[PDB]
Amino acid sequence: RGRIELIIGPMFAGKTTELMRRVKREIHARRSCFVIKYSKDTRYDHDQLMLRAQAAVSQLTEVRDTWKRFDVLAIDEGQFFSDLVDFCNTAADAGKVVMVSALDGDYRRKPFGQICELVPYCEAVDKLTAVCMMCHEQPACFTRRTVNVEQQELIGGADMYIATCRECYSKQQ
Amino acid sequence: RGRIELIIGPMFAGKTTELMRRVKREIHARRSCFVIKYSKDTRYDEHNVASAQAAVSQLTEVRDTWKRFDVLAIDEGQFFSDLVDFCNTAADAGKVVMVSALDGDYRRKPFGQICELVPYCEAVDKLTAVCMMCHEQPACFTRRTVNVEQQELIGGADMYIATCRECYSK
Amino acid sequence: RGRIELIIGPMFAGKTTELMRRVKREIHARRSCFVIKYLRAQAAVSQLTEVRDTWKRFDVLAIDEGQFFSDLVDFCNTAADAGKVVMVSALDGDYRRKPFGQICELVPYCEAVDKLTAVCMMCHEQPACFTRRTVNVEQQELIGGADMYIATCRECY
Amino acid sequence: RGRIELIIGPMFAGKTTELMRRVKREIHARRSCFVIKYSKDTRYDEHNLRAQAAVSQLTEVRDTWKRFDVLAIDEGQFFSDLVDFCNTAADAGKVVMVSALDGDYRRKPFGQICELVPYCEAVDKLTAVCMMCHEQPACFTRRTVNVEQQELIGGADMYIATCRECYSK
Ligand SMILES: Cc1cn([C@H]2C[C@H](O)[C@@H](COP(=O)(O)OP(=O)(O)OP(=O)(O)O)O2)c(=O)[nH]c1=O
Ligand SMILES: Cc1cn([C@H]2C[C@H](O)[C@@H](COP(=O)(O)OP(=O)(O)OP(=O)(O)O)O2)c(=O)[nH]c1=O
Ligand SMILES: Cc1cn([C@H]2C[C@H](O)[C@@H](COP(=O)(O)OP(=O)(O)OP(=O)(O)O)O2)c(=O)[nH]c1=O
Ligand SMILES: [Mg+2]
Ligand SMILES: [Mg+2]
Ligand SMILES: [Zn+2]
Ligand SMILES: [Zn+2]
Ligand SMILES: [Zn+2]
Ligand SMILES: [Zn+2]
Repeated sequence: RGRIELIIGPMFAGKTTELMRRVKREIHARRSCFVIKYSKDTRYDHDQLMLRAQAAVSQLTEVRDTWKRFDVLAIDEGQFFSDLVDFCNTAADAGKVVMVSALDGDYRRKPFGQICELVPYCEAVDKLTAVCMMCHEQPACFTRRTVNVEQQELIGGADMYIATCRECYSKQQ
Repeated sequence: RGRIELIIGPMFAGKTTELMRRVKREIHARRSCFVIKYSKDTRYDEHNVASAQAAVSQLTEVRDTWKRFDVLAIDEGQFFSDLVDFCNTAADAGKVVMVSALDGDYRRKPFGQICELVPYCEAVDKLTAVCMMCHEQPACFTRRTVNVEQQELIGGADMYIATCRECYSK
Repeated sequence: RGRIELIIGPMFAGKTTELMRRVKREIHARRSCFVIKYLRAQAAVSQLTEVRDTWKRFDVLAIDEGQFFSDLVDFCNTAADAGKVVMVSALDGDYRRKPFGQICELVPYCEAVDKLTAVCMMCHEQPACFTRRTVNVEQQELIGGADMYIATCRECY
Repeated sequence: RGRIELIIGPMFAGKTTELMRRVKREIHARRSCFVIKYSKDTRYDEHNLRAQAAVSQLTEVRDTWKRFDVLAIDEGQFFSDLVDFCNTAADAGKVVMVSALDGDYRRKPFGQICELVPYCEAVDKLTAVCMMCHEQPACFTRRTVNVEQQELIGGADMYIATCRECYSK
């Protein structure tokens, strides 16, 4: 039946990649998927003859009942949706395969959005690791911010963030 | 090479088992381990070879003992209010910290500081039990069979059951 | 819902431990298990034919040290096809890294394969995926433990 | 820090996808990768450090791999010199990663893959979804055309991923 799967880890780990792997897997079995991304203007990646949908939204309420038609819900950048838990649950309880790719922690390692709160509801949690972009010789589980902004929500990539190991995360300069 | 590893899931999944598997693994490599378990009890530092097991209510009660050890294994981590800071301070010192815990309580709310610890972990494995209601599906939640509201209620099979999703609401 | 699950890795990785974890898991759900070594039953046997039809009564078959059983594949398959949860803990490779028994040959039939890692008992600071033999015996089958084998990483091997 | 990592499972499981996820990981850390694919009727190379070859036997890469941090070999099952090659490289300190079918359409060991397992520091088996019953994971590959040959290159028009029950139906 229905469930919630969570894909977490730092930036540069391939979480989104893994989310889509699972999506393509379901499509080959002719199961209908609805991919939900967050309103964050940044370049992405049609190739099947199945039922496949793709929304970009600020709050999951904005999808209304659209999801009911679908077998599989894939939510990327889940950390930015404030109604994540209730939404995934309501859907999973309806018998939907809900999959969520997210940062578990922000640049200061504080719980990012409702992600840590979602964990108790998940039938599976996979944490991916990046490679450390400072020492290049250890896996990376944290994300360090290279610009001087305090705000938690700051959309961006390699020019503003680096994936790091433990030692490296505290290295000052 | 220091780090935090987290082992979670519902009751009856073998988390503690897995914690100890990893402990024995380290011992075979002559690496020293300090196993920290939870309620109202002892300390030991014998079998102290050149060639430990504590039970406590708060991790402060271990003082600096851990500094001598290669590997820290903390079972039932959910009950320790100073978990995050403790595992971090240790991991940063270069210690292999491993934690077995319930990620969620009987109402599926975050249990203790476990969910808060996740961002600090280099690894997170969630184990699954078998559903003890329908016996034909894996189990990821813990249901409470007695009528107590309190979150902290220590106990086993007579007070809790591991369940799948459908069963959890039945 | 029948299947084969394989638990492999070198010595000192806790394979047997992991096999039993899964067993206890099933018992708590009141599912009947039959543990085969080389509600709960436990046999010790040289060839799996020696169990006859006993397994038919059971929900879950756990086979430890599977590498030593020459009839492993056909047995696990026949059972899994009957709807049994068959679980196998084994060394995938011997001390010279050659395929041990019918284990590598079983992989294509498995719904799951987990390889566990030990800690390297030479350098103490890297995971271990191979088993080195410390005594000078050539024979592949040599039963024993820490006095005759060590788990190692690549460099150390 | 050298090693061999194996990614196996049936068709339609995303093995190749997973191989490339790991590759992009390494690249972000400015680590040089050399992706080696299979091809029978044609051989090919391209460099500028990320490289991509297509070849019939891994000997055809000569010493090119020595310059690289990370070797990714897709469809490893078709290379008869796989074990010795991955080992030689891993022993040199290379991160060797291999995506492959562990078994063929009749579930017999495909190429040298099962023989490579004892040499691997990691083995992940991916699962597809069953394309017959659509409601169970899939760990085997069934062939839908009538060819006996083991080597038959192709996709969804010639193969389906299945669960256990379905594989015999
Ligand atoms: C589910 C739950 C457990 N508890 C208590 C009761 C148990 O003694 C303890 C859970 O510890 P566990 O170690 O999870 O118990 P277990 O042996 O069943 O699990 P495993 O085999 O995986 O180790 O916490 C609560 O206080 N509140 C709760 O909601
Ligand atoms: C390495 C090796 C072992 N053996 C035998 C000796 C052992 O008794 C047996 C391996 O048993 P294991 O149970 O693998 O050894 P272990 O108990 O140390 O590891 P774990 O707890 O992780 O299961 O196989 C061989 O015959 N040839 C070999 O090359
Ligand atoms: C099953 C099977 C495949 N093949 C060939 C056909 C395919 O081209 C190739 C399978 O490799 P894959 O890369 O595994 O096919 P895929 O891309 O569908 O799967 P994934 O997404 O997991 O990478 O091997 C055979 O020659 N014989 C066989 O029995
Ligand atoms: Mg326990
Ligand atoms: Mg492919
Ligand atoms: Zn680093
Ligand atoms: Zn159930
Ligand atoms: Zn070593
Ligand atoms: Zn099927």
